[PDB]
Amino acid sequence: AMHGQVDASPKTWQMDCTHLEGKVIIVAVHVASGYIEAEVLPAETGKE
Amino acid sequence: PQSQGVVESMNHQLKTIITQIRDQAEKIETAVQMAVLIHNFKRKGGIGGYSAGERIIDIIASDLQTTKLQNQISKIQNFRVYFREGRDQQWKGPATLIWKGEGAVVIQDGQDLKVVPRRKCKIIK
Amino acid sequence: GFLDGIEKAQEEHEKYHNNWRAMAEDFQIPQVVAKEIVAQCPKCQVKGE
Amino acid sequence: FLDGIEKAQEEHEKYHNNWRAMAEDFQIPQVVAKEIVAQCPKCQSPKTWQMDCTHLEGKVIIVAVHVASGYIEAEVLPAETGKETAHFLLKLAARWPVKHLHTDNGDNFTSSAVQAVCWWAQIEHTFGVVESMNHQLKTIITQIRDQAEKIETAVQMAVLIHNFKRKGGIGGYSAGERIIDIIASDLQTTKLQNQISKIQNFRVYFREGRDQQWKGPATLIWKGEGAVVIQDGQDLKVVPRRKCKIIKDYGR
Amino acid sequence: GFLDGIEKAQEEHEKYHNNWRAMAEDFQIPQVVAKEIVAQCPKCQVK
Amino acid sequence: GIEKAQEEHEKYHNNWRAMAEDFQIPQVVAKEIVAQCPKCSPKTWQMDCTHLEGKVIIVAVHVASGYIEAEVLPAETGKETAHFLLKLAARWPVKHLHTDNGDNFTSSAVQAVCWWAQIEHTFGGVVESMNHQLKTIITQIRDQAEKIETAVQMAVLIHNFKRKGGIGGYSAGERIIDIIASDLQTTKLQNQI
Amino acid sequence: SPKTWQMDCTHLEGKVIIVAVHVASGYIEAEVLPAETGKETAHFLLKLAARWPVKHLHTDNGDNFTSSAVQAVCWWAQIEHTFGVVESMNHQLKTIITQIRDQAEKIETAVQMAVLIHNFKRKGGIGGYSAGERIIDIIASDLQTTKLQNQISKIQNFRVYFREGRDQQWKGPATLIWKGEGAVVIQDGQDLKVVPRRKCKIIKDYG
DNA sequence: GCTAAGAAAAATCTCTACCA
DNA sequence: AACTGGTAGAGATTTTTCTTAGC
DNA sequence: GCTAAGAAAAATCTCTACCA
DNA sequence: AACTGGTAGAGATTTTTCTTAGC
Ligand SMILES: [Zn+2]
Ligand SMILES: [Zn+2]
Ligand SMILES: [Zn+2]
Ligand SMILES: [Zn+2]
Repeated sequence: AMHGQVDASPKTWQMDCTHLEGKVIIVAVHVASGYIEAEVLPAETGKE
Repeated sequence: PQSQGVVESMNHQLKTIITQIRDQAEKIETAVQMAVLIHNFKRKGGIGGYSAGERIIDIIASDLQTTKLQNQISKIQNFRVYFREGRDQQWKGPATLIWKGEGAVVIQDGQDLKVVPRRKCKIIK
Repeated sequence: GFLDGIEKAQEEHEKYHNNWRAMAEDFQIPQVVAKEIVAQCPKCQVKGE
Repeated sequence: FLDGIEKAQEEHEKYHNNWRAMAEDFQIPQVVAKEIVAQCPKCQSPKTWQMDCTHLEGKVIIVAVHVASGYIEAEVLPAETGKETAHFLLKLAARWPVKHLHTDNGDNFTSSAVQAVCWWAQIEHTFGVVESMNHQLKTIITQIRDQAEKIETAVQMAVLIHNFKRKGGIGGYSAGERIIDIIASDLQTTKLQNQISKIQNFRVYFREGRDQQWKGPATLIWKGEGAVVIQDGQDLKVVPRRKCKIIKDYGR
Repeated sequence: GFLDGIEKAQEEHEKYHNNWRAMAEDFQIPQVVAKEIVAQCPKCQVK
Repeated sequence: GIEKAQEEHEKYHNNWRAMAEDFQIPQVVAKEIVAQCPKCSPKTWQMDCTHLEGKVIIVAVHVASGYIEAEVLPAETGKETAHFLLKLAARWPVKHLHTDNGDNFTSSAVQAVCWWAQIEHTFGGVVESMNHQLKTIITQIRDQAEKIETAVQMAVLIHNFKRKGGIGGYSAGERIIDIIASDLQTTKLQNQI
Repeated sequence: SPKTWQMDCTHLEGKVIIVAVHVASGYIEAEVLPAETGKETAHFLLKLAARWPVKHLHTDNGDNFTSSAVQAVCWWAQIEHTFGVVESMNHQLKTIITQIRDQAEKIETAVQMAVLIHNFKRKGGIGGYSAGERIIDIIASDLQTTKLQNQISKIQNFRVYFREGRDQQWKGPATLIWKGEGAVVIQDGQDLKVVPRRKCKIIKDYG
């Protein structure tokens, strides 16, 4: 029953991919401020 | 999934905004980019009352300015400090004095910062 | 005054769906008017208590 | 305090400084320094972008350049129709604050899609630096072409080398530090202007020394803890708080 | 909401020149917007 | 440090000055590193001339600090330009002169002064900003003096020591003094070690 | 004193030369005057004040040094003018003028070449420095002292939102003291502490 | 004979996953 | 117009109990 | 002229769903 | 041997601000 604390350096980004309406969205977030960039991929491969 | 909790929370926020402004676009890519714009510049509240863009601008500008300021301060310093710490009363070598405060001093030794009280240190010019 | 600010905040919430703090800081209207502008929207209001 | 204000007034009368230098040197708050600057009769863009389309190796590249610092965002289009130009403009308006767009008289720049994007994003579109930035970007593209398989990888790597590696100018900064510092200065100006209007919506009745009468309504400038700075008769002065009555002013 | 109340208060003060507490008790708007409506009139004065 | 500089130039192809500043390498090794690539200054002054109220104003700008030095010329001949360049070389150390393809700067007297002062004379978005800022200051303080010469010299003084702008918050004279002092200490320590 | 200048005048070949000397390093700026009136003297003083920082001036009780134009220029440039080395510098300047006279046609070319030779081509002293290196080093040291004393408070005017052990709420805006590579020293409620780099956000917080 | 430093042992408070 | 989250366990911090040195 | 009751308005604290 | 939950909103409770009656 304890929780950790993630990194909050001023040059750290986190990335993930999600699904919506059969499309593949990819989200990248700057952590220390909450800045969102997002795109739509045609597939979930490595080149995109 | 709790390790990268920030991007999952931002997935939830982006999906709620996409469901809010879905009826103003035809495709889903335009709605994604409009949800990014609405989240970035049209939502305030947080640490300093900023939005996201003002906060990232403030963070990077403050980082650059404080690096330049502390370089220009630390390039012309003096007043080395020999201090005594540890479980045994030993003496360590040359350390750099950073700030002289009423109660304690800040020393830098081996690229490590420490706070030492004024009873266990002596300054050599 | 801020009456044109109230009308422009109504159109800006009709387009962008801001929260109340963004309108109350951009258009310099008091917070009760911005909270009422947010409260009179059906596309909003998705939260428990 | 009052000596610092009078020294700042004489210094601005002589040399016509800015408000940041006087607020840092004479140790006065920034609202009083901006008041002294705004009262001068002789002392009276960070959000403009330029767009361009070019061709390279059978592809169509579109370049958007922030003018005040030299900041390049580029992309590769599949065709040269209006919808992909409107989509790139929407992405640029989603990432950076854009309020004035400068383009040429192309066909795909004059379309209903670009007009609807500029209407939804509230951007002033004006039909008429960029050639010099295109020359520099194409020389970098021809410099590191062999390290990439496709053309888009070389385009994005050239954008990275141009933004964060080539340093020049007066102080020797890159382009990203210049655009971040310029936008941060504009943000500081807007926040201070909001505070200035919110303080200046008041009125002060002040009472002079060795007199039991209240004088005329002087405008409040800065309300401190022990001192109060007022403007009266086109002159700034400091009156203590025990000889003042601060009332709301409905004078629209 | 009271946005239509603010519009009707602007019309009613443009015709009859009411005071701020009367419009705030009749049209049920807050007192700051009613005081601002009285403040914007060049002929009236909030008292 | 040398392997880091070689990897950095193989990746991004930096110039030798930025590599010598960021990786702390003497300049001859960085010069040879840049010269060995197949794909590939604190004493540089730029000169210009302009017109204002029928007079000819010559302006010399130090580039790496933004320092100004202006003078009123009675004519646009070559002898007065050579005399101003001689005074500029006699006041500040000049090693590289940048000019435009003009008529007065391409003269036998100016070339003789350049030979006697040992200056590399080269012909070719900073100087236009400096001239525009000098014009705005001249239009600001015009009514505090009678002739245009006193207005030009007071505009030079205000632009040099009374405009604390930019990122660092430094005037022009403090910047050029600190730059030449740091370059002198760098050359001294490199000649010693 | 790093900001004190002295002035004098002399005659050569029927002309009048005026020589101003930075005293603490021996820096000579000399010009040829077509007349001995106060207007061109105040113009030369204005050019000297526009090129180099002059904070204290010392002259003699001459006829052109006592002028309303000189008083106006000193008032406009905030110069403390006092009435009372330069003779030795004038002797050195005249000897260099007679040394390289045979290469100059006019007189002003020989005067400015003698100024260049005395400023940058006569390395002497103790450390083996010229005059330009001495004046640059002196002014740089004084400016470094004053800007250090201002930059300490200028770097202490920031705000830090930090995070402590086992608490998921960001604390209040403590004051920054020094930002290291992997540690940040903050002051919070007159208590100094050290937090890691991955638990802090540094804002200036305009508002 | 009496008191108190010190260490072990028991009582209490705060926080989390899983059940649908 | 009459409905609703709760249970048990792991550590951290405070409190009670027991043994023994010093005066 | 000055003080204080009283009500409105803004600032702060505690608690929950959803993202995987 | 070097890893980790966070974001935004709805009410409740405390604090500041503004108008006006009483002495
Ligand atoms: Zn809404
Ligand atoms: Zn002015
Ligand atoms: Zn009215
Ligand atoms: Zn190369």
